[PDB]
Amino acid sequence: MRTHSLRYFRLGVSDPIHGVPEFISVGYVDSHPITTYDSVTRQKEPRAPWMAENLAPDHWERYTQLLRGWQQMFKVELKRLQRHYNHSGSHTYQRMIGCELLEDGSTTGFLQYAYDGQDFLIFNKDTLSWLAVDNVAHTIKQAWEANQHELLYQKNWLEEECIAWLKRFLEYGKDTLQRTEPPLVRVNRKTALFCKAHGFYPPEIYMTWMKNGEEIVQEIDYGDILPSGDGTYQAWASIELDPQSSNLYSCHVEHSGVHMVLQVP
Amino acid sequence: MIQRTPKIQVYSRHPAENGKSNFLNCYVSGFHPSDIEVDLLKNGERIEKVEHSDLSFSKDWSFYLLYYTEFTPTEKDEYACRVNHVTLSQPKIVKWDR
Amino acid sequence: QNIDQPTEMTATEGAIVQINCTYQTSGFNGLFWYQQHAGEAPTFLSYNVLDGLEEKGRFSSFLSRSKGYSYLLLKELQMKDSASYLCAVKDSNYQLIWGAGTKLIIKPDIQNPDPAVYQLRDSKSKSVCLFTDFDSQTNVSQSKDSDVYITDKCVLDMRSMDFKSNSAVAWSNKDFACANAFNNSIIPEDTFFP
Amino acid sequence: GVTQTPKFQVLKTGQSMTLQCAQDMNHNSMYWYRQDPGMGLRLIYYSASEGTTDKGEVPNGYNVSRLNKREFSLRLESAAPSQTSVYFCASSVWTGEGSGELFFGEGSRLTVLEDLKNVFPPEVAVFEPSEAEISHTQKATLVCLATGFYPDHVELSWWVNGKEVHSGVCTDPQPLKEQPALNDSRYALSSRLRVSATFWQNPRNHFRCQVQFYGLSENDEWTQDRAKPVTQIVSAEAWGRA
Ligand SMILES: *[C@@H](C)CN1C(=O)CN(C[C@H](O)[C@H](O)[C@H](O)CO)c2[nH]c(=O)[nH]c(=O)c21
Repeated sequence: MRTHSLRYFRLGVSDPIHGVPEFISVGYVDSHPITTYDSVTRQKEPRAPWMAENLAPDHWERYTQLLRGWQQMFKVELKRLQRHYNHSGSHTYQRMIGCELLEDGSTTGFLQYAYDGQDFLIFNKDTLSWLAVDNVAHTIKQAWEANQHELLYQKNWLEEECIAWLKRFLEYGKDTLQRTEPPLVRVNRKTALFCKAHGFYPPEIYMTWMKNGEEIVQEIDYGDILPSGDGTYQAWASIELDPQSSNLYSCHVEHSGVHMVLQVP
Repeated sequence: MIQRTPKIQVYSRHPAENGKSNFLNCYVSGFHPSDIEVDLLKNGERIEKVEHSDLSFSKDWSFYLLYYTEFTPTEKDEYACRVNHVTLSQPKIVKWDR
Repeated sequence: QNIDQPTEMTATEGAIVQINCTYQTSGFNGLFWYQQHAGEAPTFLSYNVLDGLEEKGRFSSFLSRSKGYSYLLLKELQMKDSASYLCAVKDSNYQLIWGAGTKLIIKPDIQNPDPAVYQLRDSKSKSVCLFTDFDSQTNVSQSKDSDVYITDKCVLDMRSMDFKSNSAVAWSNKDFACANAFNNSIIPEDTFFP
Repeated sequence: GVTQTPKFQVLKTGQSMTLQCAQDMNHNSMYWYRQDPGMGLRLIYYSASEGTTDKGEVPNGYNVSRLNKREFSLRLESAAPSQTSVYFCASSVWTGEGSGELFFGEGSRLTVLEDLKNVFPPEVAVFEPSEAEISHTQKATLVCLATGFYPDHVELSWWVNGKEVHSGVCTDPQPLKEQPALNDSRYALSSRLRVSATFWQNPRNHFRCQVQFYGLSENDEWTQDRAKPVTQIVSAEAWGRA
């Protein structure tokens, strides 16, 4: 297989605009949203058909109740931060928890929080400690590190529960998460050389240009991997054609364990 | 409390060929906070039936969105995306340079 | 989804007892032990979520997530430790699953047994016989005739005198005498009937 | 701590009943459990946070109301014998925590009966220490008996010279039945208080055995001629002797 990830984000806004919810929690597997909850609907729902097809209603009922309390937890946490920061107005509290299952079977886990989109606190499941970015975080870290039991529980969930959850979802959406659609790669002229690739999943891809067999990272203008909106992705990389000279340029693409090369005449 | 302004890319689902129905995508990414407003312009005119993904989150605490609408390209038509954000006083327009 | 722990365990005063617990749950998010005395509120004792032994005073708690097994260990048992110990496990949905519990009985260390049966007369003249001071090894069985009543072993603590003794009460209306009281039980041979 | 009322209650099949529970600890989660012999605690309903409640494992015949952050009330819209149990209210700081431990109330014992006709307060008698025991052990052992009471809603205490004593006391944890054959049998319970024979021989010493019985409440209709078995205290006493 490839590497797969399970992530769970929470967003809190102190002064919501009409409609803009004051709590949103969305779950992802790799890049696919699987779950969503917000302060308005106040209920948790799947965002992928294979999530609903495979999870009993009592599951959604149960986690809906949990998220309601977690939404309340988040509201209070954000208040204390704003009080600590002596901040007023609208402010954002965020938290991302998740794990990775690698190709070789090794696992990773992470947990971190952010205030106004700023790295605030980062957990370390290998030292059972928190990393504070400023004094306000350290004050929170002092308290959080007190309940040594919670840190231990954190480690267990990240290392075991998260992976078990992620493995479960991988099978549930096998036909989508574990699929592969190879990219279609073409070369253009614009005057530079555009090596474009479209319609490929998974989204992770590597593209680069070679000068007769030697890469030039500095003089290559890469494009972002954008979503085509049909379930696949697209990306491109350009290079400047030296007019006073003439070399043999070639486009190289790596995607889902396949290496592919195109050569310019 | 540093804000991040959105990154607006305009492009199409598949390579553009006039006369064949395609999809036009506006990908607004890497902005903060989450309050954003996006519209798709047909020669400067708003497009009513425009769909968009739900808000989505990035590892670096930013957010991203995909506004997309069905269309058929013509050499006569020029297409661009209009986005307003808290980090923008003047709403920004990004043309689709194919 | 089940939790398994013994029903009753009896251990001697000052000894060590190890209450076992085995769990099978969809996910695991920690294993708790609660103490709950007779007719009392349960109280938290220990939480384990990673493998290994955790020690705190006389009590110690061990978890083996792989083996789906845990145990509460009580050292230097005291009479005050007689209670029920509740094994509870949190599942993948944070739902807390309670075991049936284990009732712990601490036998006092009868230092100088003085087995004997005495008769007490009604303050406002039934009548009762008292089996007291016997060794903790002895056990008392129910009566042989309905309409004849006996209570279980009972341990009192005269904390002022640092003295503890066992006792049981038998009474009836019939015919009924203190010598015939406890015939259904294995009584010490040197028991004294005045 | 966690306060839940009442400690005891007697209900006739088909009655309505509500249990009060409040927590001083500024917790967000509260729980209602029923503990029954043979099996572990079973959750009835739970309030993961203020303004939200959900069924537990056995939500039939019960309902709950998260009145505020502090109170979580449990209702029996119609009582049933299959509802006779001990109900514990608990709270925790949050749900979804790993190490979040529970905080239990004192517990509420309910006994639901077809009719209140069989509710009888205990009869309490006290037996003076045996003469043989005093001269053999230098210690006086008293015995107290509560007979013919129903249901098992008693709390036995010893009161030497007007102050409750705890040292040298042993009360049966399980009250045995007078007529074990019947399931509607009266219960009987015994207790022992032991003191130095010096204490017993002093006639200026007053010993009282108190049995607190929880029976019919203030708005319980009573008809039959025999006196209402309301919640009450029955005691028997004795003084020192030669
Ligand atoms: C809905 C089923 C998605 N979930 C989860 O399944 C669980 N989860 C993890 C939870 O935060 C921790 O394990 C616990 O608090 C200890 O750190 C979760 N978390 C979210 O923040 N949002 C979610 O939607 C979920």
